[PDB]
Amino acid sequence: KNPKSDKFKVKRFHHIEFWCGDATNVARRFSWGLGMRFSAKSDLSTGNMVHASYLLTSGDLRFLFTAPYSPSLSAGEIKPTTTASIPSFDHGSCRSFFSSHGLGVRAVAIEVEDAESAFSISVANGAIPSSPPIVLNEAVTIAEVKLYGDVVLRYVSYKAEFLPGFERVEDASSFPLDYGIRRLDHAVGNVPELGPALTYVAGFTGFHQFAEFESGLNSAVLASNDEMVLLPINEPVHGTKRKSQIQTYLEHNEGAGLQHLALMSEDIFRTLREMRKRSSIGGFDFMPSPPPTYYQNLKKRVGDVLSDDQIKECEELGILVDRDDQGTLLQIFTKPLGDRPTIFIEIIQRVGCMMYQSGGCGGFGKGNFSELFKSIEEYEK
Amino acid sequence: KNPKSDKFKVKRFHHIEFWCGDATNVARRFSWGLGMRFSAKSDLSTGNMVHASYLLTSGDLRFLFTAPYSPSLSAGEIKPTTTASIPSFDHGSCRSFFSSHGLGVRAVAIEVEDAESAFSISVANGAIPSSPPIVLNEAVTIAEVKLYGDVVLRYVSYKAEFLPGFERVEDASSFPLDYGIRRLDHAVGNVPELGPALTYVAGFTGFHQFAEFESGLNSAVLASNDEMVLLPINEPVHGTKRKSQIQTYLEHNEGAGLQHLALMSEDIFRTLREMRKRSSIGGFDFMPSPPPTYYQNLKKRVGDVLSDDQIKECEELGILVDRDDQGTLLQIFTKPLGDRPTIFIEIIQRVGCMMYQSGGCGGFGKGNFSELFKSIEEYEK
Ligand SMILES: CCCSc1nnc2c(C(=O)Nc3nnnn3C)ccc(C(F)(F)F)n12
Ligand SMILES: CCCSc1nnc2c(C(=O)Nc3nnnn3C)ccc(C(F)(F)F)n12
Ligand SMILES: [Co+2]
Ligand SMILES: [Co+2]
Repeated sequence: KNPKSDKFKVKRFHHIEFWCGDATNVARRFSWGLGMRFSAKSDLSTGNMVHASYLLTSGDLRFLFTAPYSPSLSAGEIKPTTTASIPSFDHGSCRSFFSSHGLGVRAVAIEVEDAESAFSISVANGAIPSSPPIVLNEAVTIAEVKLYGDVVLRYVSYKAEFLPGFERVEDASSFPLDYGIRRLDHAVGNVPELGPALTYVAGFTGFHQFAEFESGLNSAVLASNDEMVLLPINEPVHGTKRKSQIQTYLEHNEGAGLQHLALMSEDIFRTLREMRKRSSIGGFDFMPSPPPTYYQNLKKRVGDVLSDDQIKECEELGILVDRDDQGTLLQIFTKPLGDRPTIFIEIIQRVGCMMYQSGGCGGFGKGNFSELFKSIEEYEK
Repeated sequence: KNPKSDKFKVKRFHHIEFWCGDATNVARRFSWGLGMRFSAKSDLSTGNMVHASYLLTSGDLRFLFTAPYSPSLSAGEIKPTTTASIPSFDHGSCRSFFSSHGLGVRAVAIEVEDAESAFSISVANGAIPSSPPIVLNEAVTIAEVKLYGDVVLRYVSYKAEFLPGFERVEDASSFPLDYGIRRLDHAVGNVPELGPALTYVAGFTGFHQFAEFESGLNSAVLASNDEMVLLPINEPVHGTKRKSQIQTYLEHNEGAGLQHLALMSEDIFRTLREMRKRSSIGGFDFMPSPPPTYYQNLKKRVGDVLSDDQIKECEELGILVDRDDQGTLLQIFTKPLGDRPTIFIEIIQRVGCMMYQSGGCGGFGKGNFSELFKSIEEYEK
């Protein structure tokens, strides 16, 4: 069921912006850990006296890392005379965000046909405005509305190099890392109450519910017309034996926010080999692998899609596998990206649904919860 | 001239503590960039509900990275019932420090015979108290006094594993990196006025002035009895043609603070090869190399100490060389460690003065300022 009810034309995920206290160290760590190239900058060396922003790219994936300078550097400016390249930036908002939440995503940015129209229609349909539409160098238009917590949905549209005022970084510093990651597949929020969050976001976007197929989790996925923009949201289920990890998130994050980013790889094996080689030398750690029972139970479930060698290759890398009625999903989860048990990354590869590949092919791994319970108890034997 | 006037017994530099917004990403970046092993932790997994602290070690060098959790996690605690492993930590102080200064050094920590005595004698001699002496698990005593800006001099003494409450990190995560760095040689402050800063610090420590031999810099070095604890301080010289980099520091740092950390390497060539290999893949960048004239002028100055091959090896790595009347100094400087043009690192190796090697052998490279001016103009030809 796809009513295709988008209230304005949405294209693809454009970028994800992290608000940091020091953009340099987070960007360099992520670049090495994920194999993403330094591709653009806006900072003191480009005349930005307001914020330091560094863009990493891998395929179509764009990660932006931004931190405030001392307000004193820009004390003489006013909004008409700002040197910030992202006009929505606010020193106080940024410092308040990072002291409240620590390292996390401030903006989920989607590209649209007309950012001013998208903002207007959104606000007309219940969206809480965050930053009004602003036209940068007559070329790009940016506007922001509240999504959940202190996370914003950022609309970007081009009349026709990331943003104006960003410079291409010198080749020297730019080193061509690549572990196979290619695009953002979905971005997931954690909220206290799923109902009101869904009503709000579906209300101002027109995104529809993506149909799916005791873990402390209720969730639903909002999707654009071609289901390439996927925004799942989770709520906790209280009273369970093991404490809901959504509830732990809300407590350590000081409320709602972005929980995980799913990054599509063109070869999840190459990606997981390359990231795991770097786990203990500055990269990212992965959640503990499932017990070998899990992989001894995979033949009965996906033996038609993956060979005995590829299923073996799953076991060494700790990859999980799930399956829709339309496709198959390979997935694995990092440990939290920073100090707090809040944001983490998911690496995924989807197989099936070739018409190009349709969005959400194979689902989001909801069955891997139940299979992860049956794994453990069956192994305990 | 060494009066040996220490007002209490000082041993060696013990550790340097960075105050961060996310300790994880800074620690992982530094570990890869400098070849330092993850060696101890105090965080949620060890019962610390207050701050996340991660210790990197290379030889005797200890770098500690600390960031606050949400105050909500520890809202029920009081100082007698704290789960912080560093009792001086304060959420508000830490957030205020990082929003004011960005990433930087909060504590220069020296080991002493008796931290309570050192604190008492210091305060009796004009030191501004920061955190009174506290005995941790009847084993270690920590106390802090103001050094300059928001940097503290931290006294640590042991009756007899970093600090109580810190756990040894699992071997898995611990990967034995090592690029040859071995100990902290000196830690340098930038202040608006050198005179009052020196009078203050020499006043409460008894440290003496270490004798030395148009760059916008006046400086002096305070030293302990055996001159193994070296604390240089700089002030700007205004009115010069090129703006004093000390003044730029003060402006971007919002006042006085730690400018650079000099790390002694047992083989500066191995270190600089290994760090430079990683500059564009998550490590540290170095200041631009001097022009080849500089190395064409080295034979006439240090040809008695370094071979033609080692002087050639200087040129490829960009190493600078200076010389006292007692020894020779090899040195090089990183670009700033984070977003702001504030803190950076110096890598050094000293040759000469073997009695063990006496402190400050070869000086601090003050002549490399003048030789760096003569380099450029002579090259311009
Ligand atoms: C970090 C350890 C917690 S385990 C975890 N956390 N998330 C997930 C997802 C997921 O991606 N769900 C999802 N994506 N978009 N919408 N929704 C609901 C699938 C499977 C698992 C599994 F199998 F590991 F339990 N997850
Ligand atoms: C980052 C680029 C600025 S150039 C710079 N910045 N610092 C230094 C030092 C130093 O270490 N001085 C020092 N150490 N302890 N006390 N003092 C005074 C020596 C030589 C140079 C040189 F040659 F590059 F100009 N430096
Ligand atoms: Co997911
Ligand atoms: Co120095």
